[PDB]
Amino acid sequence: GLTEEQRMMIRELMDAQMKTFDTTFSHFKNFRLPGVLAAKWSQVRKDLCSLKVSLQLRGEDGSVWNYKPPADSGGKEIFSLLPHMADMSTYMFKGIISFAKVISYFRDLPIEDQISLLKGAAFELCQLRFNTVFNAETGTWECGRLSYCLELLEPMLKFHYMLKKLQLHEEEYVLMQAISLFSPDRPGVLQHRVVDQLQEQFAITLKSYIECNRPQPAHRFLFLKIMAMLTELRSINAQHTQRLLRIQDIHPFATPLMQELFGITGS
Ligand SMILES: CC(C)(c1ccc(O)c(Cl)c1)c1ccc(O)c(Cl)c1
Ligand SMILES: CC(C)(c1ccc(O)c(Cl)c1)c1ccc(O)c(Cl)c1
Repeated sequence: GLTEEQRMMIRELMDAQMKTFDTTFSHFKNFRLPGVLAAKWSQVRKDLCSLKVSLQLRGEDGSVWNYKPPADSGGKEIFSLLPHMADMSTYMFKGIISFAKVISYFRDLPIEDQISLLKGAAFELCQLRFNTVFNAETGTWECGRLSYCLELLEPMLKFHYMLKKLQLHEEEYVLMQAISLFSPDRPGVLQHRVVDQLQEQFAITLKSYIECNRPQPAHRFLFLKIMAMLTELRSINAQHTQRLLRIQDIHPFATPLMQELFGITGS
């Protein structure tokens, strides 16, 4: 029941996802790992209290490495996972950038808007991709041979847990990535009218997809719930951006690609 234009729209989105999302994380290599063996700091202490996650490393030979993070005791041990998380966020950013650069609607935009759209949404599309590998039963993000296990009040798990409950299709996840990518009200966007029109289509296609393929009573209002997530994911964008900048101020860790996406000039 989709138009032919809507059908081709989903197929290009699925095609970009197919090409730029390494669901097995096979090419995530050479990453750093935790070492072996004033009112600011008190806020960064509270900030880093969500990164406390254990880390599992299953080798091809069958060996397994597990890391259990320390407990906060007023020192620098609270930064032990920052170098590794930065490498993973960077690998995730490269794939998100590759995702956008394949989409025709994205390439046709001016280069200054392409940069602005990526800067404003890169983190959101990363969270949407992580949710597809999130295991809500074990509280673990199964990233191929890597596993991030947790040691709902903290908004970005409430997001991940709720989004998994809706139990979406691959087509619905990638349509969400497009709506969040093509947000016309990011800082610095100039073709606001052109990007808003594109964003609308993506949203109307997602609405039509749900109504043609999901008649069950459990999926009543499903389109409106997704749009609520995206608004909620945008809020979690920005409150995590703040959190990032605060940790970076006292304890630098952001990679060059991260600095570029978060406006850090390096000076
Ligand atoms: C450094 C890291 C991974 C981080 C830092 C503290 C936290 O509590 C969590 Cl959950 C995650 C991060 C934070 C915000 C971002 O936008 C990006 Cl890309 C990366
Ligand atoms: C999905 C994951 C592993 C994550 C989140 C943001 C990132 O930038 C990276 Cl690299 C990885 C995560 C970790 C701790 C948390 O508290 C939550 Cl909500 C989510």
